[PDB]
Amino acid sequence: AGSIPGRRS
Amino acid sequence: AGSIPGRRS
Amino acid sequence: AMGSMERASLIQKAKLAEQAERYEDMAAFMKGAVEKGEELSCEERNLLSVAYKNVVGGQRAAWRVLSSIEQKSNGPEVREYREKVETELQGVCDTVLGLLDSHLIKEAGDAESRVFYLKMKGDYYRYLAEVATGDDKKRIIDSARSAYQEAMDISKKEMPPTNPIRLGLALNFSVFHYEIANSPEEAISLAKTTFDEAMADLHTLSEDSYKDSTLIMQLLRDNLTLWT
Amino acid sequence: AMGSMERASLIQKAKLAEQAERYEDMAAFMKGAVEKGEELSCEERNLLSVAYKNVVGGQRAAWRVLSSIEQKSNGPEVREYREKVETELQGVCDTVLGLLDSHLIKEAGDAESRVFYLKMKGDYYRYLAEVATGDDKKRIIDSARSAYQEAMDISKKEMPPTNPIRLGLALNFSVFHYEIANSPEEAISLAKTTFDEAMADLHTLSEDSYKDSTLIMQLLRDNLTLWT
Ligand SMILES: *Cc1ccc([N+](=O)[O-])c(OS(=O)(=O)c2cnn(C)c2)c1
Ligand SMILES: *Cc1ccc([N+](=O)[O-])c(OS(=O)(=O)c2cnn(C)c2)c1
Ligand SMILES: [Ca+2]
Ligand SMILES: [Ca+2]
Ligand SMILES: [Cl-]
Ligand SMILES: [Cl-]
Repeated sequence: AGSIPGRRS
Repeated sequence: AGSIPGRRS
Repeated sequence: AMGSMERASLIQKAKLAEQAERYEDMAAFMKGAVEKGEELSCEERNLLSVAYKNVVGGQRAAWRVLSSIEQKSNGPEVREYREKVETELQGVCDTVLGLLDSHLIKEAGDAESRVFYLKMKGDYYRYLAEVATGDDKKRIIDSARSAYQEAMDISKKEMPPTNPIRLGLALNFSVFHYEIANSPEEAISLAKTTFDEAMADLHTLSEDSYKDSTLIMQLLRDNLTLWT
Repeated sequence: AMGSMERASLIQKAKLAEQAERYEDMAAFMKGAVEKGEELSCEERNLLSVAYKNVVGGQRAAWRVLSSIEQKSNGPEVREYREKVETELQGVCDTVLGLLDSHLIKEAGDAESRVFYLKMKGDYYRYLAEVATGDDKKRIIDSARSAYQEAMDISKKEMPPTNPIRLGLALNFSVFHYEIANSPEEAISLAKTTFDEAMADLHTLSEDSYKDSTLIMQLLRDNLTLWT
């Protein structure tokens, strides 16, 4: 399912 | 303001 | 770099790239298709326009973010990076303009193709004008104006007032007047006259054409609401 | 191509590129910063990871769209274009892996940096595994597993069970088990044990650390809900 979205910051 | 979005199709 | 790929394969890959939201690839595939030298069908013209509109739309959004930061700050980094983005945006606009000039417009004899390409020419000069300064800005503004005006003159003679290309041309020329040419009253007059003339022609349309035309008319009304 | 730009200017431009949503530029700026040869601070590690996660995230989404079309169809165009996207994705993963191997991991001695980089190594092998087939897939899967396992072993010895890097490592290793390694029971056990051990340590945290840890715990619970 979801990994760390990790696309902000 | 808004021009034709024109980004689909 | 697309010279070795079949025209039909470039078109098919442009459609796949649109589905994959790979707009840079889509624009490169459609540039390759244009450079095959044949005229573009209606669907192919739309693929060319959608591809470049998405590429330059991303660049314009980034340029606006960076310009806003740069203006708040007034080291060289924000200006340098805004300049890099600006140059890349200018290059995409010059590429599109070059396709139109070599040789899409000169081979376009039907009103729907010629108006479509001249509207694109106005749009890409308009995006150049958005980032231009001073006494380059003037000539770029005039080039946009001249392209939109030729398209308007053809569209009024050759297409009904509900034709979606005619409507979108008028919408975008009105945005040119309001945002670029400092002519808000001309923008409002054009949007109002376009809307009213389309309204009066809706009775001639099928259900599906009515949906197409009213969608763009709503955009004209949304701008008029914002401008008045 | 960033060798002539100051490290501090690359970092500043990576932050501007993030604000402008220009993730390819952001990744190139952070690659240039890594190649200056100094270790990365905590904030700089996060900029490196965010940049590449966005680049490879776009590629993975496009690859999934194209693979789905290709599987529905089973001319060469969909396969050829899926292969092009796949090669570009593999190249980005190889670039990130190369930065980690030359020389970020070997210079990382503190647990927070070493776990961070080994989690990245597991993640980028995992993205390679998503597109791999057969008896290359096996070695790539093992490389992901080995990187995640080393990170897990350090994190359990050196960080509290609420540390966000420890939590995100465990989340992503559980996704590895479920989606790549065909070990759904190991995925569920790891997510449950991680969640429970973090819950028991929340009482030690400040308000802001509590918010950080509970955010990731919610992701563990969301996966557990989907998997059970
Ligand atoms: C893998 C990972 C887990 C947690 C965090 N973090 O919450 O700091 C990471 O740092 S990050 O910059 O990549 C990130 C991801 N999501 N946020 C809010 C930050 C990485
Ligand atoms: C400028 C323009 C106006 C209308 C249309 N159209 O409705 O067909 C255009 O074609 S398009 O492919 O660029 C487009 C834009 N929005 N849609 C739904 C299609 C162009
Ligand atoms: Ca041919
Ligand atoms: Ca220096
Ligand atoms: Cl012709
Ligand atoms: Cl060190």
